[PDB]
Amino acid sequence: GVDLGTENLYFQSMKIAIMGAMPEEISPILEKIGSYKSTSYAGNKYYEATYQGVELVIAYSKIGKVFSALSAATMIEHFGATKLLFSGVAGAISTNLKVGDLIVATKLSQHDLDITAFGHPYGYVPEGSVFVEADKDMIELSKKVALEMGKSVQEGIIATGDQFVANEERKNWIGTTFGADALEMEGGSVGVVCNALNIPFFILRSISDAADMDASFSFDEFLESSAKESAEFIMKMVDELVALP
Amino acid sequence: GVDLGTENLYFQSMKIAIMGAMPEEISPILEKIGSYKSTSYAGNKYYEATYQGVELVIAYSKIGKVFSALSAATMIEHFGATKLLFSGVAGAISTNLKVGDLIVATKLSQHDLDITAFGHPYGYVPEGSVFVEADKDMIELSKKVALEMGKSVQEGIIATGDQFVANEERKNWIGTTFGADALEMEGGSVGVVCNALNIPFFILRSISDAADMDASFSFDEFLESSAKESAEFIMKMVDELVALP
Ligand SMILES: Nc1ncnc2[nH]cnc12
Ligand SMILES: Nc1ncnc2[nH]cnc12
Repeated sequence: GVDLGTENLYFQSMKIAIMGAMPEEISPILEKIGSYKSTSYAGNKYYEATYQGVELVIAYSKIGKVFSALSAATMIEHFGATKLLFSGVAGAISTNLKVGDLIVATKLSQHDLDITAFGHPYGYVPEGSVFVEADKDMIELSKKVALEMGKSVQEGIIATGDQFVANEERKNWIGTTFGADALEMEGGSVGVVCNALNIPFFILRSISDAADMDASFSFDEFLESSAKESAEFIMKMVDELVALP
Repeated sequence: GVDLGTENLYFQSMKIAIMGAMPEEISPILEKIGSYKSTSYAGNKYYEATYQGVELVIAYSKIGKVFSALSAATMIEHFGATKLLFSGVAGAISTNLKVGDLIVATKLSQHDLDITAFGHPYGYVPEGSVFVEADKDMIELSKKVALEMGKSVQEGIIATGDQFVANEERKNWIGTTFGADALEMEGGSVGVVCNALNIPFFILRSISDAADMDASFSFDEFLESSAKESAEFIMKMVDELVALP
């Protein structure tokens, strides 16, 4: 076998899944890529593109843990993704996050997963883990990108559950129990699936609201702008991942 | 093309996924089949068998909606399942169900899925549905099997969530809100995935407890016996599905 050392500039095996939960979260991705095909599968549409020597598979999952698990599994198992990036919006728990701020997940839990009647901690089931770890290399890359962009990007724990949280008491329980800086409805599900399949993943969220009584209105106001903020950063990540030595 | 009308007795395309959540729920399945191979994939083991002209793929998912979604998707997408049967234990809501009684799902909801801050009903997200319908043909088959066995088998709505419910107030809310006869932690997730992939499915549960303050103890006492009850019925279903004209 002969490899000349430049093959990756022409075509490599890497296939990057880029996912959101809602159409507003991925359309800015599809606008940057511009040209792509689409496949109807698993009740959804999966868009594919040839991008600078790698291939992209892009989709929105629909909301929640089950749909996001299905899309993540589909992108890996059926569309052959080898890395996964998630872009979307989230509710802020930490007071240092405000509308529009980006947060990269260090690790994620499922805040509504509860078999505590058997004395296990919140978020745990046998053979599982309270937290699932996002990929360290991509987190480092995100630091490089943030500086290049001149942007302030926090790193923290994101908690995932199948509820839109619009209630400070719930919000505070989640923050306290898990040390979570932000909450959302897909990240931890996606992480568990990627982890199961040995696929490194990266979860990015732009804050849309503060998970309180005003959460739904803020979410409506800032969905499009926050979604665009996340998506712009994610495309910079893709360009970086294509550039690896 | 020539088909003589008996090919299905020798080898057909049908591949039956048989799934539980826990090892205790599938081991009685693997004992009946006796001989099988195993594949390590998606952080789990998937067992495969050649059974009377069809092939079986069998696995336990681990507990909850994310893991069960991942296993269902894996069985279909990677192992090529074309029908799916789920066997396990559940908590009774209806007072007519007692420990050991079997319940076949007519349809299933996710009782903890909540974006009601946007005025949608409980259990609903856009592009989804409050209930996902189990396969009518298999439900009819289950009636045929129940009579042949001389067994009383109820049909009803099963509600799924990522909580072991050991609390009458929660139990009653779930019963009232969804009209649910029983609750558990995987069925509705599995259904959504099968539905997305156009795979007919069948969910069977044997009651292990009544989802009250005594739920965990009852569950421990009756896990093995209830799991065996479900598994015996499921193998009868398989023999029926192999027998289709
Ligand atoms: N408040 C909230 N709860 C759950 N998911 C969200 N995504 C954005 N805001 C959210
Ligand atoms: N009480 C309960 N809650 C959730 N899942 C169950 N499976 C069996 N019993 C259960």
